[PDB]
Amino acid sequence: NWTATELLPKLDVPIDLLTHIKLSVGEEMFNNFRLYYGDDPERYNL
Amino acid sequence: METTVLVTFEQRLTTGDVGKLSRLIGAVIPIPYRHHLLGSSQVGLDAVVKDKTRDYSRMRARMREMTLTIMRRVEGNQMILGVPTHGQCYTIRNTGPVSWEKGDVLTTLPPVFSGEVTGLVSVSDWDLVLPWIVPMALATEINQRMMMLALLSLDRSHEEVRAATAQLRVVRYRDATLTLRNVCISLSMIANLSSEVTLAYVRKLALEDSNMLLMKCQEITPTEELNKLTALFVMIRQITDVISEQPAFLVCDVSPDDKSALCIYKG
Amino acid sequence: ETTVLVTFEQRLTTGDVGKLSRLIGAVIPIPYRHHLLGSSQVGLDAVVKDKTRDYSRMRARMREMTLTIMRRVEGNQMILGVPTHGQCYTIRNTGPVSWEKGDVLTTLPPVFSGEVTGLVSVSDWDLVLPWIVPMALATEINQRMMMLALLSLDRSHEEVRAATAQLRVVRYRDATLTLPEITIDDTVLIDMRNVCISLSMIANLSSEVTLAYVRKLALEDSNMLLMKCQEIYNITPTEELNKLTALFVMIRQITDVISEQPAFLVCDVSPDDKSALCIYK
Amino acid sequence: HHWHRTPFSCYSAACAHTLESVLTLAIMHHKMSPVSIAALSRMGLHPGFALTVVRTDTFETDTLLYSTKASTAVIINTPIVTKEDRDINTVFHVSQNINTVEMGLGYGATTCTAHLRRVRSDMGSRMQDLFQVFPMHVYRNEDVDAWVRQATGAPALLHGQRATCEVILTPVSADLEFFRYPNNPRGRSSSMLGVDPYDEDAALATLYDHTSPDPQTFVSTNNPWGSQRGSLGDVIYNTRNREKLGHNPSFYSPCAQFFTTDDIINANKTLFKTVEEYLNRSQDCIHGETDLQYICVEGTNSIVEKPCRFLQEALTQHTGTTQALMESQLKGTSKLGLDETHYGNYSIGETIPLQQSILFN
Amino acid sequence: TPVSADLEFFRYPNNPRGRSSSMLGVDPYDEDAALATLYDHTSPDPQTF
Amino acid sequence: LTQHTGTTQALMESQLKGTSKLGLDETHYGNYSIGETIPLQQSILFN
Amino acid sequence: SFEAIFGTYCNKIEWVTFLGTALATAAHAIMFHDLNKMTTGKMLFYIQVPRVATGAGIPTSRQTTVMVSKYSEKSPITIPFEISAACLTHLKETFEDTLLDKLLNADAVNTVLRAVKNTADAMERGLIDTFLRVLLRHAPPCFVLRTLMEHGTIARRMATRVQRANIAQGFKSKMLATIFLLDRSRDRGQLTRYLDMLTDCVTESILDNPETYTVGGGERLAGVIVSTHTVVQALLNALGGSIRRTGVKTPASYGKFVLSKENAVTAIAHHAIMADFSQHADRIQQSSQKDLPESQFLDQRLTFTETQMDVLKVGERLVALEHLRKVYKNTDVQDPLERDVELTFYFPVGLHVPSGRAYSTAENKIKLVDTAENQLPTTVYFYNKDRIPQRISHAEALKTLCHPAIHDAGPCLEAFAQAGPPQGDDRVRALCRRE
Amino acid sequence: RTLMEHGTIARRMATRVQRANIAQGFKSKMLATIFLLDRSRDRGQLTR
Amino acid sequence: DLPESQFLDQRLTFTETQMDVLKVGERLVALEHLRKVYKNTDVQDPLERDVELTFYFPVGLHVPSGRAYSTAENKIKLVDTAENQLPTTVYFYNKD
Amino acid sequence: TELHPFFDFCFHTENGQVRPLCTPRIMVGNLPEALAPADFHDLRAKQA
Amino acid sequence: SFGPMKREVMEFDPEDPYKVSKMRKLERSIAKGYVYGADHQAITARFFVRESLGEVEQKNLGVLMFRLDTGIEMPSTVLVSLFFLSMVAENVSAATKNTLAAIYGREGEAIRTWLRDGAWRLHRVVHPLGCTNSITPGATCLITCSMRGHSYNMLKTEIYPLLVPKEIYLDLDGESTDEIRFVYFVITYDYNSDRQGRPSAFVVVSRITHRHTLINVLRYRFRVSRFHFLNNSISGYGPSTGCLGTLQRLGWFCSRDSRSGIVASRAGQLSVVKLEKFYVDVGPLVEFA
Repeated sequence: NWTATELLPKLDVPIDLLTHIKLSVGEEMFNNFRLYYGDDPERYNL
Repeated sequence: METTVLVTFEQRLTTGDVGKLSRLIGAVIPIPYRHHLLGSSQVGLDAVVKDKTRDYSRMRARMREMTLTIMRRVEGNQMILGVPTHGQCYTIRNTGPVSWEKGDVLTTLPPVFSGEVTGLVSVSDWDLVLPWIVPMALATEINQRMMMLALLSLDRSHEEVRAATAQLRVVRYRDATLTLRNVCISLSMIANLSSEVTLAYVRKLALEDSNMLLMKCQEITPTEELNKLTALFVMIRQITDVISEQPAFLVCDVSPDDKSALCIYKG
Repeated sequence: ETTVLVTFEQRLTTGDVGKLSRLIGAVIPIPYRHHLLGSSQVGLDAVVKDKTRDYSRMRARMREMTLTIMRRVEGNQMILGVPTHGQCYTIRNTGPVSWEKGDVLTTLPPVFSGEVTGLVSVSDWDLVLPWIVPMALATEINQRMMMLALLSLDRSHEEVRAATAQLRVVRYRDATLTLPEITIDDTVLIDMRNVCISLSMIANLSSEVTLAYVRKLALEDSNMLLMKCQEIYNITPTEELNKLTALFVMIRQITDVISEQPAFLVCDVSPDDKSALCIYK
Repeated sequence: HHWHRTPFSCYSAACAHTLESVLTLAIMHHKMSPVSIAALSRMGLHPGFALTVVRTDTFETDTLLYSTKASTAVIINTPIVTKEDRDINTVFHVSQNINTVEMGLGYGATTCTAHLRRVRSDMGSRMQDLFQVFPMHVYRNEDVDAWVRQATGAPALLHGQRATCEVILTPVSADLEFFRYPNNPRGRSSSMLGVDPYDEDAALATLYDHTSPDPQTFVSTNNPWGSQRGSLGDVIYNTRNREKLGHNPSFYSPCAQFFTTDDIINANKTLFKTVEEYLNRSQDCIHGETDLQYICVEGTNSIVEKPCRFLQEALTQHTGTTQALMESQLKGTSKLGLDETHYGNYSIGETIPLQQSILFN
Repeated sequence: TPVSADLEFFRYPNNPRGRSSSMLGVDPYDEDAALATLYDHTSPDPQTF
Repeated sequence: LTQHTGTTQALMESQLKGTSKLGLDETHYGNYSIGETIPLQQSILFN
Repeated sequence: SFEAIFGTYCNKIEWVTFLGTALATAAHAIMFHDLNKMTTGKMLFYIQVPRVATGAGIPTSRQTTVMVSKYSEKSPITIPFEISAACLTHLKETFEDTLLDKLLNADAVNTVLRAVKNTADAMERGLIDTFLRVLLRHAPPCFVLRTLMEHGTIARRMATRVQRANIAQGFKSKMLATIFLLDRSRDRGQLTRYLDMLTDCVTESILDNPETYTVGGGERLAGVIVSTHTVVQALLNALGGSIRRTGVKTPASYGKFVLSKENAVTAIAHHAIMADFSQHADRIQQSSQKDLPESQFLDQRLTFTETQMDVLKVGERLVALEHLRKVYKNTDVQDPLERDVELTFYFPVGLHVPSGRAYSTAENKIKLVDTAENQLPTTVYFYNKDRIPQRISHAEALKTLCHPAIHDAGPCLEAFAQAGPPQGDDRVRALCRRE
Repeated sequence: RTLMEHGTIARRMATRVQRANIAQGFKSKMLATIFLLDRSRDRGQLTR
Repeated sequence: DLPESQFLDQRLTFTETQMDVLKVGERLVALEHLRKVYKNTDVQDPLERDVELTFYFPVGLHVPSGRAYSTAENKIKLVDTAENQLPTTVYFYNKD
Repeated sequence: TELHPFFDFCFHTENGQVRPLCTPRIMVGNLPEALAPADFHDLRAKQA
Repeated sequence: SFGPMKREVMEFDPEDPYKVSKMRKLERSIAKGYVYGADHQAITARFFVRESLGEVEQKNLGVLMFRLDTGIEMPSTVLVSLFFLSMVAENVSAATKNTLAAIYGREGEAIRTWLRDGAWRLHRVVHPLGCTNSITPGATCLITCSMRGHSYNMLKTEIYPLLVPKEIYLDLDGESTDEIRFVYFVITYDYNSDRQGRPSAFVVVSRITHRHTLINVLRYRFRVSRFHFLNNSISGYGPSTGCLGTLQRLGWFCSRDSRSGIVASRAGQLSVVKLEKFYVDVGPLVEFA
């Protein structure tokens, strides 16, 4: 459930990257991600 | 209370997969070797079911080495197991193809993919393929069908011999029907060599007969003489290793729906 | 009874009890199985000093012994708990075989490569322990007693001794032991008959598919077992079921001739390879 | 079905006469029997092929490992107790269930190969006897079987464990190029970093489509006898084909990490999960307490493997063909780097200067 | 023997027995493995193979 | 320790012609030099 | 005569503690007594991307937004410790006035105590070992990390074939130039350069406490280099002017993960936990997205002590050192940093040089004899682990040649029959009936 | 030096591979460590 | 633990003497002229010690011609004599 | 084609089928000059 | 500190093999009143037995139960007493056979004459299930059958013996001593005409523990069957038979307690052998010939 991330609050932290944030999901620094470009109307559907 | 084996889930067991492990609370578990921590890659029989040239008996020679163990409870990231104390009762789960009945002796066998190919809660090539806790008289029966199919496996070119095999893999027991190499070399070394080497030993022994049985037994290079008898007896040892199925349980009573049965543990 | 307190009854030494203090967990047989026994009965040595003294009579004798496990060796008291069938017990190694975790162990009479002082020949009495071998060395050393008794049937007087010496150095795991200069005895002979009878019936039950299987396989395949064994139809399967099954009655019996009693089944082996958790008397 | 195949005649039609073609046709009439190669190399007569001996070399090595501040949270619990009863020596097993949740976004740690402690391998030139590797395969004739197994392969160690394997290759193959630069001994370089991060048919096009070009040379195949699917390197040194066939799994094989089709198809998962696969399934090590070289049985250390499974290249060491070349390399105190070729000879330079570095240390 | 390889034997230091009989790599206590290293030539040779 | 050795004095002059080093093993056809393990010629020339 | 049993010198065990060791600056140890009840732990992250477009006619992306869940992997431990039943027998039995009651009572007590104390030692060292193995199994090697830093920065999407080809070239070059680093003779300044490269190419994680793991002076650490004996002392002897022994504050206790009254009913209701729930629910009854000030892993009331550590300074980033053989000496288990790394070599033997294009460089050095033994490159020479020349040939290679798996063709028949003719029209013509 | 470098790391009976490496360590360490005063010597090398 | 073991509590009355020291490995190490206690005695200083060493070398060692060669051919140019072509002698310098 | 040195392999369009033939190269010269060149055979003849 | 103080608690639970069984039974006997079936090292099981099978075993208590693999799919598992298959074996006198054929046979059994004598014994239809205690006569007989251990009254009030009938016992009664005495169970066939013979059953007691030394004392007794076993090997070519004898462990008793007795049943009485302190312990099948 990515809505539980993007709708609830979070924790402002310093992050780090090897290469790149959109390459982190295409070269797969992590698997089971979620990528979206237009601001998602799905999180507004509760 | 009893012995304890913890299983560390190297793979992520989803709560729905835990929902299938929390249904198998009674079921047996093939463990490779007794140790308190084991991986999920260790636990189960999938490390035995895996080779391009792996034969039924060779898997059965491996599973005979594997310690039988019983599921106790699945707590999330862990599976708790109990190596069963000999002589105690245990609620094991009938995950074989055969309904059990009150008083029967149960034998562990490797699951056969002949018409009943089955897996489990699998993730990343590890499932928990579970041995057929089968009745003992059918366990010897299944063994004999596998060897006789393999003894007839070379003469596929006759259709009548193929029609002899066509009856042969039909295995039918109470409320259950299922379909089913050096061991057959071991059968043939005993069949041919005992035909030739006994004749110089029956005619010498048949004079003195204490039990009075050598009389109709006749009705039925010394280096190479012993070389036959050495490779006679050692092949008899090789077949008896893969015949005596080492009985595993004794079902006292069966739980209804035939999912479970209280089984006093033997051997 | 299970716990067996043992009288020593001989004049032991400090060097005696120091050895058993490190040997706690060894296998001692007792014949009578009381709570209170003396060391005349406790121990296996008191019958391996017989005058005939062949493997044929020592092996058949000690299957009426009852095995115990050495416990609580301080001073003059020997606690010997009689094991129960199916609990886990650890066993200290008495014979140099590493026991190879996961297999069935048995009881071997005595080393019989000479007469080993099992503890110390105390007052001309040592306490000798059985060998506990992993059933492969047990069956093989019992095989060769009948191999070389079948040999002496059809040999004159020397090709026995030229072929026993071929077969007596049994090179097993960690051990090269010796057949005990095979004496032809009647306990072998009553059972060598039934072996020769069991070889006869397999020839009867070999219904020309079980026969010709290697001799059809050599035409098609080239295997190591198939080539070493070169030197060494019917639509009735239901009858072949019963003939193979009756053949399986014989080979589960003719193995049982030369096999021994299944005994301590290995739970775990220490990396020291000396103390071995074992179940199943 | 003819005994005389086409290159006999298509050699004779352009042969050079007068005492050399007359005899070299009869030398082209040398048999290709296994016993013919046996007696042939036994008398030192070079048979009609050239083989490439491959070899691993185990280096016990200090590996330094940075790890960032408060990288991964080792969540733990109370170490609980259980009691197994072994009837005179009871054992309390005690356990601590721990998970490790991941570090941050990036990798918060790094391993660095720093200091060679030992070389467990001897860098020996032993041979991997396939009579012992495949113990089942013998010849159909008893007499030929006994002649071969007495011809070869019918307690002692001084430099650590002996290491070897084998590939057969055509005697044309460029020592002038291909062996100078570090490669795949399959002949065709099959590196998964070159191919797309998931495309299995493209990866099979890298390995076995020889009408597809080779990476990193574009000479599409160096050994056709050992690069193709079902080539001689493939039917023997792939473990998939070697396991179709009957072998002993105990022996280590430095060829397997090249010739295994499926184990290098499985190294085609998403460039970072590629290196996470390199860290996870690095449990194919060599057992410590063995004389020869048998694989590890139950792991206990995720060792850093070689660039194979990752870069799919094997190194080359210094390889002088004749001792003329070798003694001109090591005349005095000199390097093992000179590439020098005498007319029929070659010196293949070492890539990592181990003969310099281990001498230095 | 005059054919003996200075390449394979003489430029590096070695046992002048010809067969390397160093007792530091062998099964130490094993006198049978020790004699297998020294005088058994069907056994392989240490340090040169 | 296989010492410094020349089969021929040609090789021996090739080794120690002047202040040169020793271990050059440098085979001729039937002639061969043997390099010393320890540079004892250098260490006794020195100290 | 006499024997002189002198003083039995019972060498007392050297104690360890996980938080006292230097690996705990990379660890973050949290007690959670229902870890035996979790599935996993799967921290989700919301990353607003660094957003830019520009230009006229440049293809402008729309506003990318990333959410990313990281999982937890277990590695739980069990040691045994054995007590003899004969040892327990006198603690059960407890004789009246008898050497046994006087000494072996307390000695069976002390045998138990020694078992528990070596048990706590092994629990701490197993925690050391498992945290080190999780670091190693989740630490890619340095040349890999260097190449991913270097040639992977600009590549936005899934990486292109050409790009990842240069990535392969980068791994190759960095591995060849950058293997056996301390074994290779390098300058003090150049080793400082490479440690700058390590600590820069690594990525400093999410959790960062200003209170703990700071040097006296408010100067916070950035992780630890852990190593073995020779490499630690060589680093010390190289960089001893920069390595200053200092007591560093460390947590003397574990963090805690708590299940709320709410949160237990949550885990019952739908089998999950959201951490920091009431700190979400106050935001619910407030305006929603006001980010939480103290996370469940960041609000830690950790007690603290100090331990003397060898810190250093690379990349202007303070890094501790660790000589973990202090906890691995006399232990059964080898160091996971002492790591065997095998490498595969290849070479050709018997490989006929193409004589038409042939030549001889170094014929000034080489004077070979005009014999076909020299003209065919049949044998090949080499050095072992030491400099022992070692000859290889087909004669020694007979053990792999004469085997019948060479001169079998069954699998080769099968592969050639399966993989049929490729669709080359020369082949399609050459399809013929002659044999 | 060979023993400090390899030997007490293991505690069991010395491995067929390991004691062979011990013999090689004796060879290398002896041939590099015989006659230190007579061989070339830095003050730093002597203190090391 | 016995706080007074009998070897451990060997109380020794103390004096001083001027000795050499070295700071090596942060472990202070003294020196000793042992010559000055073996001066003019029959027993030599055992630290002075003969160290025997075995040296082998071949002579008359034939090389197979088909793989034979000659490097250092710029250094050597023999007489074409089979006395040169077989090894018969072997030359080596002495101590000096 | 060249899967194996010692064995030759090609398809043969029989009566409705391209059956493979695994026909053994019996002599060493049955390899092409592309794999066993003319100078290689001459040089091997000198070795004999 | 923390770790070792917790491990003292898991250490110092001495003097018992676990003190997990004994203590936690008491905390449920304080909870629920004094609980029966808890002070019981022996092992039992409750079985649904019909009224037509309910006899004997009901009245006189402590006796074997046997499962059937009857070749009919619907009643495929019929309970058989050791008294019951005396109407199958050749050993049993025809009066003794028809004594108990008239006890069981009252209009709910005699199928089981016709589907044990007719549907022959392959010595795999019978399974040694165990011995009884505490029959429950009601709408359905509900037999608590012991598996491993002794048969006894609840409250540990009386050891229930093993009721071996006389005809099946004395033809393989062992030797006379005063030791422990293992009860084995032996089925021997006399392969004469009718494809199995008249499958003869035996309750054999012996001091002998070991396997092949025990079948050797059967190789004394069964030559009459063994010479007939060799006969059908040549009397029928193609058809074969199976096993000659079939040995399995059944339990043991204290061997000074071996004394004769009688049951007092319908259709007359029946002379039995009463083996008092009978530890039930089922063993595996030993097929031999």
